[PDB]
Amino acid sequence: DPSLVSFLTGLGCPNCIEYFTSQGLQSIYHLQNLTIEDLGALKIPEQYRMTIWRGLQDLKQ
Amino acid sequence: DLGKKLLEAARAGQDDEVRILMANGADVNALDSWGFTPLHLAAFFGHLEIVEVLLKTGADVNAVDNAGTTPLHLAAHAGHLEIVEVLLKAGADVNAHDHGTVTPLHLAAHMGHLEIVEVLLKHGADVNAQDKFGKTPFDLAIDNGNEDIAEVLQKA
Repeated sequence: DPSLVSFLTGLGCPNCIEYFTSQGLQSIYHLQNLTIEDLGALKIPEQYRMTIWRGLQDLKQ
Repeated sequence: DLGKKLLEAARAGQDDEVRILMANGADVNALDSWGFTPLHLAAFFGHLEIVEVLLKTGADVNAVDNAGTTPLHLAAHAGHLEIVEVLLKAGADVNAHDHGTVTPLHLAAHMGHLEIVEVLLKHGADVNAQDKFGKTPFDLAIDNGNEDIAEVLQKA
């Protein structure tokens, strides 16, 4: 889904997209409720992990 | 409403409905909840005839979504060479960058799109552009073992 491509582009880690799509997570909706623990389980390098997590929290209300 | 149905038609490749909905009063630059325009969606999903119809009808070639991504970003990522060429001819910003400071060339490099990498280079794409994590198009072509692109990116 372009929302996931665009999200990761906006954050600076387009190279992180395969960590999500390899688990069949295709859209920003599919990420919205992942935990810090979940992002580690996906084997996202710590370089990028918390940047992605904060980005997901910024989308919530 | 008209704008939502136009975004849906552009995504889905429904070229008649795209033409009809705009004539009926859909804004060519209607937004979805991510800030995508119909042009963003047509560019990502490879619908060249729809890209052309939207540009003719006044689509903003450099529209940014809520994360600062342009149609050229999406077409380059998705490997749609004919769309990338049509957007560049229509004045797409070759080095558009967002917070992440990621350019279309970064995405073409990462996804292994050789011909798009070359076309972007020919329109003055910045080989020196670093993302927020200091990675250049070159860095992402290496990290992904895209050898031909990494090569062409040194070549400039």
